Amino acid sequence: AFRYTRSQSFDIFDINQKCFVLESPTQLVALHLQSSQKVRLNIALYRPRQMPVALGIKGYKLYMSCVMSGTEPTLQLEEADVMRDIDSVELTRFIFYRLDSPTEGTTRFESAAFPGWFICTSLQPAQPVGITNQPDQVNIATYKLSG
Repeated sequence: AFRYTRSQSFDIFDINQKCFVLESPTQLVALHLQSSQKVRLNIALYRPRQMPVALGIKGYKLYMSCVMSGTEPTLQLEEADVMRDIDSVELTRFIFYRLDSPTEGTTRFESAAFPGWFICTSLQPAQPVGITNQPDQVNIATYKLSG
């Protein structure tokens, strides 16, 4: 279903200017800086065999994925090597559609495994990054990326 093309590194902030920080090897949180380091994203751009992407945490050998946990969709970080082919339902956990609103320069990320579910941060600082089916509704699911 998807075939790797290339990766590009981006800075990322949510629209309330929180950045991502890798709090622990399995925990990404969003906070306001100034202290510690912001995460950059290594965005792997794919082609169906829409902007399907994988979101790598630059320098830490981790990729974001969406999986069922219990009975709830859950965003988590997994150790994964760069993936050339995403050719199963299972592997689709790593794919997100990058949805750019070009004129405003903002971006949302929608899970391919869990359509309708969007990468989101809390309105409060120092919470985990998660996913929601109510994007931008008592959460922030809109970001600004810069190369």
